[PDB]
Amino acid sequence: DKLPNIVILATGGTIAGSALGVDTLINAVPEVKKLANVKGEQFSNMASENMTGDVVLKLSQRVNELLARDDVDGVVITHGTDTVEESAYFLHLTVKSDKPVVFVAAMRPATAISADGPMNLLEAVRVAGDKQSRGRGVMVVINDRIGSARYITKTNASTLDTFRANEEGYLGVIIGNRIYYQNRIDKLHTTRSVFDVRGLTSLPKVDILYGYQDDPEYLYDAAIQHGVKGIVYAGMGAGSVSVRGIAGMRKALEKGVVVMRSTRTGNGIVPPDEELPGLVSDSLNPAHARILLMLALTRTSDPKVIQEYFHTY
Amino acid sequence: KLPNIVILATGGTIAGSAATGTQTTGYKAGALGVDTLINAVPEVKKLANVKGEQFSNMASENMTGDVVLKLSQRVNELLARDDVDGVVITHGTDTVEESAYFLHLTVKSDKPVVFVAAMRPATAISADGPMNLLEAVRVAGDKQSRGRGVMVVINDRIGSARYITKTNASTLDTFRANEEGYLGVIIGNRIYYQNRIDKLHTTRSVFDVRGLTSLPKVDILYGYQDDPEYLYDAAIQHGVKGIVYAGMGAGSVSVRGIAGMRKALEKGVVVMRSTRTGNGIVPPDEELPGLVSDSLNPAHARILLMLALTRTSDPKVIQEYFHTY
Amino acid sequence: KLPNIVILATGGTIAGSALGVDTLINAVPEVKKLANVKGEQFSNMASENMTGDVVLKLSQRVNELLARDDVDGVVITHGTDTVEESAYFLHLTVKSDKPVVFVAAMRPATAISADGPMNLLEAVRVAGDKQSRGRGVMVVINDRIGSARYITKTNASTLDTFRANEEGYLGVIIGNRIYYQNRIDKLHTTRSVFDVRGLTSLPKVDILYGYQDDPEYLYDAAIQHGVKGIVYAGMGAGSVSVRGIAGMRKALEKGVVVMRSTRTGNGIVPPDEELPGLVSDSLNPAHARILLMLALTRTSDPKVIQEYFHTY
Amino acid sequence: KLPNIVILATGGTIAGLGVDTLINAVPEVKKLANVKGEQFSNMASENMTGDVVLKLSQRVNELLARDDVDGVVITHGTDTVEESAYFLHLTVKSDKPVVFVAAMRPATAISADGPMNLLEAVRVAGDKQSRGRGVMVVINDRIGSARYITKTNASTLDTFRANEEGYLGVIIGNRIYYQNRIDKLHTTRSVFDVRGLTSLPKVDILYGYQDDPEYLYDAAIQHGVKGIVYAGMGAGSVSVRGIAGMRKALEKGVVVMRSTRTGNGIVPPDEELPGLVSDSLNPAHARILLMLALTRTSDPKVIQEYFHTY
Repeated sequence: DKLPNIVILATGGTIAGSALGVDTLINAVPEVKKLANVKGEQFSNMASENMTGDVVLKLSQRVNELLARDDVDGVVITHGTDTVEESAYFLHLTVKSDKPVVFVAAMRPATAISADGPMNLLEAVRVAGDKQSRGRGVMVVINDRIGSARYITKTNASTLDTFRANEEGYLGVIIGNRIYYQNRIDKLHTTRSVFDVRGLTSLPKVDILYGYQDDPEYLYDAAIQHGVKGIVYAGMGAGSVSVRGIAGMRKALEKGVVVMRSTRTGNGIVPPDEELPGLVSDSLNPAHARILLMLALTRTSDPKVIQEYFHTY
Repeated sequence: KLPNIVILATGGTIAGSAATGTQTTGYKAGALGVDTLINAVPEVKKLANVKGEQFSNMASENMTGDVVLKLSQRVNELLARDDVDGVVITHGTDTVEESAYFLHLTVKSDKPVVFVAAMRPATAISADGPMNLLEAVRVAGDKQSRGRGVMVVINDRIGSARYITKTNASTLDTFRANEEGYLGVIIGNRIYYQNRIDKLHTTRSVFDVRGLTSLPKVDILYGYQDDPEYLYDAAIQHGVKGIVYAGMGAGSVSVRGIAGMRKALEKGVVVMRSTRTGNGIVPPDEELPGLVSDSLNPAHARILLMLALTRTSDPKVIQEYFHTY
Repeated sequence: KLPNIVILATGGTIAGSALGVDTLINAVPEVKKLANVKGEQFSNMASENMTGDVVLKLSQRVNELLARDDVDGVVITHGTDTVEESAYFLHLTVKSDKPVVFVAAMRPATAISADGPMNLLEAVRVAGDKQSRGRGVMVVINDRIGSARYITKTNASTLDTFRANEEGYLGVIIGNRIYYQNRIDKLHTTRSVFDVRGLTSLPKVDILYGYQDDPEYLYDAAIQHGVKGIVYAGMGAGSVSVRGIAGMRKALEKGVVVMRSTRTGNGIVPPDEELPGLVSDSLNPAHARILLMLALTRTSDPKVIQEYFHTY
Repeated sequence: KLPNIVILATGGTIAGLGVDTLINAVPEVKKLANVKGEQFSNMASENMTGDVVLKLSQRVNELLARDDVDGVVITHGTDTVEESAYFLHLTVKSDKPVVFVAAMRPATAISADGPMNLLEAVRVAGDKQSRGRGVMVVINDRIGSARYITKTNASTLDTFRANEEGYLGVIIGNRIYYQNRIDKLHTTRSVFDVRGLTSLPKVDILYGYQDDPEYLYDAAIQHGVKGIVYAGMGAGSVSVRGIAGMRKALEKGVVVMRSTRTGNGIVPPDEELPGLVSDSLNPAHARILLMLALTRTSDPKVIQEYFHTY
């Protein structure tokens, strides 16, 4: 081991060029050879909008397996952009290793002009292989930037630069074939996390309900009746709740559903409010809130413990 | 001369101190709220001849389409009058973008309509509301403000109602339009106009609602991993005319979402694919069901879809409204 | 009929490899479906070495091209470092409503995931579109359409460097389609008064930085070398130290125009009658300088120049 | 009981001796801390100087050694707080909270920010999770690291930002939410001690633009500058005129530091270009470090390593 050993797990199609697909990827971008000893694995093949808790769970298990081996220094997972933040945050909380776990994606198809995936892959591999990258949590790498799974989110439908943490910034950047680490997230993750799900084959059902003018109560009932253990509320402003939403939350709590108030806004803190039902999501966005609420619910259903989870994770 | 500005209030005051030390409150017994407001910021009197009017009294999270409808119609009456040069509207920050965009589409006047709000309680140390109102009144009263569409004014910034959004739950600077910027900024008691929106609005808008008392039900459904079909069902069952998909990425749809959407379409519901991301273009994609939302975020998409649905059920017409408004 | 678009190259190509402009056109052959393009190698330098004299000629050429009825628009390949300067110059001096689209690339043409190919394609689409007319000069990169008056390189090294934080993008290009969002509320192009077609050189204008312990000797240097104007990349909102105030006042005595701008990157420098010189409005140093050069060709009267800075 | 926080003032009040006016104007601070006002100086940040910042550093170190000071809040003008704050970032030998604070609106102005800015700043200094995080600038509900934070906008409340690096934390609902820890050396881990020094090396900043003059480099040389920070075009790019000027300076043993006028991001190494590169330090920050750098060494390599690690 002189060049590091990197396993590129593919969860979908290639993001570079045009076998399994993970072989097309590595063929298309031969320069990763010079960065690391790479071995492909086509873990799954789906588009990220179809990625599912059950599979992310299998991916968390696979990645833990890989990072236990001594002949693997880090893992690069190719993933679609749409839910990479959800997958990433899941493995952020559940991977019991300091070894680097780098999600990578592309905002343009590999056949498109000026495709971003090739250089995205190169940056991702370089981040996984470099030994300064240990203990930073799960990372998302794209467009010269390194996001923390817990903070990074896809902020823009269709642009290369979509991945941003406006308030938290990037862990680091890759410019001129070199890595600049700027931040260490000040949250628990990976080896310091309490969430181990190597036992499980299934996760609690958690659904996200939006906040808006005239938001209907009936979507709360529906969700209760299909037996969710958690509702995340992508709420108006700072998790503000209409009379209708309060009513729906009253009825969820009575059935022992955990209600987690987040924000549709895009950024920032949802502060405690005891005049308002349910928990609050700190600075976790809806998609991240659900991921943590699910994992919370596999270990407890005590409001106070889960709340503290949201403040520390 | 000073212009004539009505200040419609929709909730509690955004300006006014309480009592600590030896000072006494600006919250008098039985005081209306918009009077509390105007008495708390007598510097507005220098900018305009203002007249308070308590239109409603709720937190913006409880603002309802049906109330917004009356607000639009109330504003139209005012702006038709000669004795009214512009209108400022105090509103909670949470859904001001929703209310603002409604009137952006439905006010048949070039006269400035400025929403104003506050992220800090009036009684807070360093409350933003005072200066927010001053700016808001200045923008409504200036002649250069005519024909710009409905504006949202807060933290020294003038946001178009079509683009502006609350991007942070808690901060003073929450209202941004990352890709579209601000129409203008207020700095040193001077207005600096930077942009005119290149979309239809107000007096060039077809969404007349002057004789309406009701609006089509539109609901919004989130896109996420393991997103349930049954939520589409639930919306359909409750008779929604439209569904706005707060979509994954560029309105990407899971197998479950596609199932739910093609069900909604069969029963005559218009599906509108937007994004949860917070920004950017959801492009056309004839591989996927429903229409797409251009750069309209879910909250805005709902408003335009509601108003389009008052005029048509024709997807091709609705889509074009979403590219032009 | 496709639109006819002349492509002026000011430097090396930004797409493909082997005139650089032919290498460019060939390397992205999809542009031929969008417009009929002729290439033309105006110059060949890195944007860093782009000079006022050369930019004047670029403006004059673009006016020649757009005077012709057989040209619907122009695309100008330019380096990222000073495109905002070149572009703002033409923004003010091109007497046409026809599209003028600066384009650039943050990665070399031969890099992995080079942005240049797609930037160019978008640039031509914008240049070729009829909704694009009368919007002023544009900078098109990373799916964005930036107004030359607002857009700036906000980052040393990133693809997404060109932003206008406060005033946003004129529009965006997503899925082979232009989405127009804003028209700049400022005078430009055919409503500009700046017509430099009779000129062969431009007044000398320098930019001095504001910072703790900033020296007056830099003002002296500027004055002694005959600058007609000085732009001040001021601390905050054009704030001036005692040393700055001395050097400005000395400059003003000598009849140099002083324009107080900001090093912050964004925002309004407002009027302050207690401080010397003029204020840049929301013009960043680099834009401020362009407009001061041109203003100096017509007037040396501070009142008139102040109005320019508020309306251009 | 409460922690003991000294408020040093470098100018007039930002709420309501300025520093007594300030504390009387914000009596809610005394429920957060035990506050001793102290009027260090009285100037607009525009006039703050290296020799004064050097004294402010020394003074702050004095206070932080005392057992009856848990941390220090420093009122300062917005225009150059980033320079002052980053100087102390590097030269304060203590883990105790050093929080700069400021206001974009004057104290008399409607909806002034100084009161809540100060309150927040005191809360950040009084909190015990605030230790060991570097010098901090607190304003508009945000805690920014001196090394990254900058005044991005001439005239706005929200001007203080670090687009790429983000905020160390935020204060929302009277509670501090720490987000990141800066992954750079600072305070107690810094090598820069200036408690001995009386004055500082001369470092000036020249802008990069079209038609930039060589003669300003000449002038800088002839007025005896020890370093020149280049606020360069794009990524430290240099015109032919800038190169010649930079070469002359390097001949004379002046350390040339290539930064960016762009306002954010990395200037990368480039052995074909003269001088050092500023990493992600903007011109204002780069000058500060180059100053302190030149008090220990004038070896390019060592200084370059400073720039990558501080």
